[PDB]
Amino acid sequence: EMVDNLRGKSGQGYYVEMTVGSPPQTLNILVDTGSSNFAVGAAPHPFLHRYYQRQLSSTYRDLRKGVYVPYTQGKWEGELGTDLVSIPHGPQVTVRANIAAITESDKFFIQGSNWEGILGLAYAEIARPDDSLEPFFDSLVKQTHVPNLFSLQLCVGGSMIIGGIDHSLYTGSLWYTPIRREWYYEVIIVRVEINGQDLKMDCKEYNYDKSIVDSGTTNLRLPKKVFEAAVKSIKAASSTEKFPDGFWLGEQLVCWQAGTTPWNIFPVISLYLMGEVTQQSFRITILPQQYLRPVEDVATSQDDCYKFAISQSSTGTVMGAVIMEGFYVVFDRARKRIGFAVSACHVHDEFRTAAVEGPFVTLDMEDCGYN
Ligand SMILES: CCNc1cc(C(=O)N[C@@H](Cc2ccccc2)[C@H](O)CN[C@@H](C)C(=O)NC2CCCCC2)cc(N(c2ccccc2)S(C)(=O)=O)c1
Repeated sequence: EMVDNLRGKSGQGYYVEMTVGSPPQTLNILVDTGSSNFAVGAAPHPFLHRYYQRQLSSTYRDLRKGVYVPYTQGKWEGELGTDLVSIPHGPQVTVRANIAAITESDKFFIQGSNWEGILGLAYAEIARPDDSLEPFFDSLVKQTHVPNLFSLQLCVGGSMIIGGIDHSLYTGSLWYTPIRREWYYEVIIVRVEINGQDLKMDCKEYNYDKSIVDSGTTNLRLPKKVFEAAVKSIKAASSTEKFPDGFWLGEQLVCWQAGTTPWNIFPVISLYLMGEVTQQSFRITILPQQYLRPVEDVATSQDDCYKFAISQSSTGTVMGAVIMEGFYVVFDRARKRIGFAVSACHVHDEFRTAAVEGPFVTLDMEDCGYN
């Protein structure tokens, strides 16, 4: 009943059906591990099919406080309150939770995305206005018996499993990396390889100034230095074809005659994550089918066209949806760790498969955390 409860794509977000208020108002809500506010469109907007009508909910309580939330893409402002919330295809519970009723926004809502709100699944430390606004999942755990864990299989569609791990959603072993600090889902990258060749940087550079696991961001985003080095290595591996600079910056598409995308000219990318034991790690391996994001457009449909879904960041590494796709990712809040396994909807062709493998050991005793 919880399997296949997500819909959406990397480019516009994955969303789960929820209800808010009494009687229940159905809304589609984007699942975002990169923020901590639960918010819903609560006034008309050109891109909203529907919105939260507070006047129709007898259980709504106004908190008499405004809130402003800026993301890397988009921003909104609204009014804080609480109300009853359910998840039809999740655990069969009703919880009273904080809700931001979005009354104005800028470049937040996306035309044709099919979602009307956002579920920030990260910790109170990054909630707005401040950490006294209890996030939804904290409320869910406090008010119900639900174990303090959820998992995401992003495949479009996929699954969010609340309170547990569904073995039918992965194969092989789950490998865990520590949550370094409970704010974002902050992790530590210890090594990066492109087609098995080490980028050969001080590992702190990979985590400058943090590294996060963020289902709400489309791309793998990398600190400038790491991004520049990664692109150089990917260009070199793929040098049998030459692409415009705009492609490498994510500003223009690359297109091939339908069915002829040359996957084998593009390298695999391995991100090594800190293990749960000193100087041990494991790797997750990303295929080009993950980091070249298809852009569906009937107009270009004589071809398959893609955007390069690795991009630069000035706020640290963001392991976005294109990285999470094809892995089963367990947000094990109870044990302050994040587990990765190969997903039942993994990417592969006949030559290569995405992987989660270990253990690996390092001689260098440097702490890779930036601080
Ligand atoms: C899914 C829509 N595509 C997209 C979204 C975001 C993004 O900012 N996602 C936020 C949620 C969201 C979802 C849908 C529409 C708009 C926004 C995430 O919460 C961001 N998480 C972190 C990084 C964050 O900013 N947390 C905030 C939370 C509030 C408190 C303060 C911290 C970034 C980029 N990408 C992008 C686009 C433009 C510029 C930079 C990145 S991309 C193209 O690189 O994937 C692309």
